[PDB]
Amino acid sequence: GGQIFHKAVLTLAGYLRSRYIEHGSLPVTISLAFEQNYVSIEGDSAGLAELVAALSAIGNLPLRQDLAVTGAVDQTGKVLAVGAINAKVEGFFRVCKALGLSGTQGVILPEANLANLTLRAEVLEAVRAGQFHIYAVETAEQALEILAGARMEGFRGLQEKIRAGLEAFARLEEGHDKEDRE
Amino acid sequence: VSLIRPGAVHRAQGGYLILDALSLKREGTWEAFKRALRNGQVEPVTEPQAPAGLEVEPFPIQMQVILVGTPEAFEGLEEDPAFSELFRIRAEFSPTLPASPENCTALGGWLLAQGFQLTQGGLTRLYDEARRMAEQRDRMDARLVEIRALAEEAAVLGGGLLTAESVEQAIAAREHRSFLSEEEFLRAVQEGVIRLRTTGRAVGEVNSLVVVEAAPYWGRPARLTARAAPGRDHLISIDREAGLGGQIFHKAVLTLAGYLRSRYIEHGSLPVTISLAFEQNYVSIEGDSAGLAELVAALSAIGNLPLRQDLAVTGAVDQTGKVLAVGAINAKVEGFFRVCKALGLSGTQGVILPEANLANLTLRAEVLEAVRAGQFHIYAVETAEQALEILAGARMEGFRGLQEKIRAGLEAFARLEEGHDKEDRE
Amino acid sequence: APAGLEVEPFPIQMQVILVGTPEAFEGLEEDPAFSELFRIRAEFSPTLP
Amino acid sequence: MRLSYEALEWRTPIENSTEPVSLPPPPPFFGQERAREALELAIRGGFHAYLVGPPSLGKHEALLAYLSTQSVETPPDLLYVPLSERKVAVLTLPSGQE
Amino acid sequence: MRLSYEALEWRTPIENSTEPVSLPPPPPFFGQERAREALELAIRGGFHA
Repeated sequence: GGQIFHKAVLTLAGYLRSRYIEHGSLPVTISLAFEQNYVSIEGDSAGLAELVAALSAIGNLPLRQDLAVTGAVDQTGKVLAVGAINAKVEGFFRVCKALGLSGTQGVILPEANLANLTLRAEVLEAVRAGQFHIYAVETAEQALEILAGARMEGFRGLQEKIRAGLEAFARLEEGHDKEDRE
Repeated sequence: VSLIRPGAVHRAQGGYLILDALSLKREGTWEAFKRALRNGQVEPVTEPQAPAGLEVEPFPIQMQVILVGTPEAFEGLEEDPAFSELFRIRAEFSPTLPASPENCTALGGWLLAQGFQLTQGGLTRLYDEARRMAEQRDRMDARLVEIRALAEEAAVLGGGLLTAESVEQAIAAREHRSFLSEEEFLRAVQEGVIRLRTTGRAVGEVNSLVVVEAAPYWGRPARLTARAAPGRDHLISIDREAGLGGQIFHKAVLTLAGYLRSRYIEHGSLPVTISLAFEQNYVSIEGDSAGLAELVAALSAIGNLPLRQDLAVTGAVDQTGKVLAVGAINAKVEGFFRVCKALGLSGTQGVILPEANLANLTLRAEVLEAVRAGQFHIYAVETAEQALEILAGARMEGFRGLQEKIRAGLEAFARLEEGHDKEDRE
Repeated sequence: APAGLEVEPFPIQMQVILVGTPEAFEGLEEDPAFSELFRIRAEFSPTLP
Repeated sequence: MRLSYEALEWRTPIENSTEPVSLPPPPPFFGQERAREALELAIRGGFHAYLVGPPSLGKHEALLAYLSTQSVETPPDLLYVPLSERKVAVLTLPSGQE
Repeated sequence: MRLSYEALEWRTPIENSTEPVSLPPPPPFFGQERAREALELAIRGGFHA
């Protein structure tokens, strides 16, 4: 874990603690893991990815695996710029092309990195052909909406599902306490 | 006999020998010189490959050694008691002189003796820049060679004459030649890479002012976000817990935690967890200048108070709740002014700084002109409550006050925690 | 060498222009005599518009 | 409180920036009475002193300028005289006799 | 938002890739006016840059 990478995790913890307050301390323990990594993570670029993964785990939201997610995020919940955006976008494009492009794969990246998107010729051709998409977001809510494919606002929304999952976990904890007492 | 080449102790016999203690310590000659002074005698050094040399009588030492050097070279040299035994008189140079018309005249005479062509305006500008370097309104920097270097640069740009315009040009060129980092930072801010808001209001966000330690003269804002959540009394410094925290900076966070714990007592431990983050910083924070900014951000997060993003906030604060002085205040104020000007001055941007730094506010010409025109404001505060009042634009006292809103937010968070406990039990 | 020549020191009538990456200079400017001698800093922007 | 421009105007005003100045040279260690007094004490007592201070204060040059104005008694002429082809000793003579 | 190809097309368009160019040499320190001005000041003043 990078020295900066520690800050990203704490920032996500703060955002989740302050954003979802219908109980006391957040009633959920989220374990975040880069599977099969076996090497240090240094940047905070994982902040958006970790945030959307944690939100999906809380709300049982099936995120699209078509889309890669990059971008730092502050505890306000707003996606911040990251470095080496071209490298990450083109690496995910390489992986998608190796496994076969399905016309829906893409990358979710901050709007602050629009000026830093100087993509290769092949990635641009794929985007023009519609075989690859680039999504620019400014808040983590937009990224979660794009991934889970639903709006947070309104009934059956992503925010309502997250609140319901939080209520379920809080009920599990308070029930543990309740039979513990009696 | 004619092959004895005289040295410093021979040429300085009966007079004074001025030596550099950094040079004495660097070349290992210190111990030999110390023995020579104590003996009172020394022989010229002979190459050890000579067969026998001459039976030369040691030369008497009838001089007065005056070692000159920075204090570091001397506390790195006076640990040996033989030093304080031999060099007992300490002639210490004050880094600053009292800024007075007599000292301005003395500086003018010194520069004239150095060979410069001074005008009254040019000398006045050089004296003002000396006070600038001293970072105090009533003290001028005693580093005369730095002033001489600036005078040389002004002479080159002024055609040999030190007019006020030439000195101003020299200072501007000095700033511009080391402005690349600030230019890149401003370009990033304008591009949106480093998200900074200098307009509107935000809850729990404040424009703290930091100093780039890579070159400890460029200040730049770094927006600070505080998020309040019910539960543990912990005041989490996201910056410090993730490294990126000065040894002094940890004191500021603990001091804020103590002030918040002791100030708001209507429940037990403070029912809120505040997470403070210098976001998009990615570098160590060393000073406690963030104390006022962190405190006002935390108070706004607790009370849901939308702070003005127009105003940057700098200043340390003790757990009594009083704003203390900070260093490099000019750098921070001018850096925030630079950022505001890059994004376009709106006539309401400004900086909140301690009253204790009034004597340290030697602002640039452009910042002063903006302040006079009303396009930039400087707010001097002595308590964190004053800073919060200025930011949130409301008074602590009275109904619908800032303090009442903070108390209501604390009640709400405590109610959330106790309801969690209540549904935990039943 | 036994004694060499009693050579007069050669005057320095030049302008030294030290060129290097910033790391080599913050690793070199910590000595105050450097900033006393080399006072003009010609810094190269890593990118052009 | 909102600081006015007058409360922030720190620069000493200029009125004639085109008038050349003619000022007498200041005494050595001007504004540095502590160091000057310490050096005076070291000179009277023949002690070994040491000058300390932040770098670039001009300590080395002001020291030389101050010492040049001083006047010590005529130092005796010290010279090396060979007592033999192998032994050379130090000889002290009145000034101007060597 | 889904970025279109136009919003991502950063490359400056080519229209005649077979036409040789004939351009005058640029001034030294082109795009580096800071370094050039610093060197000019050092040259006028005889400073060590």
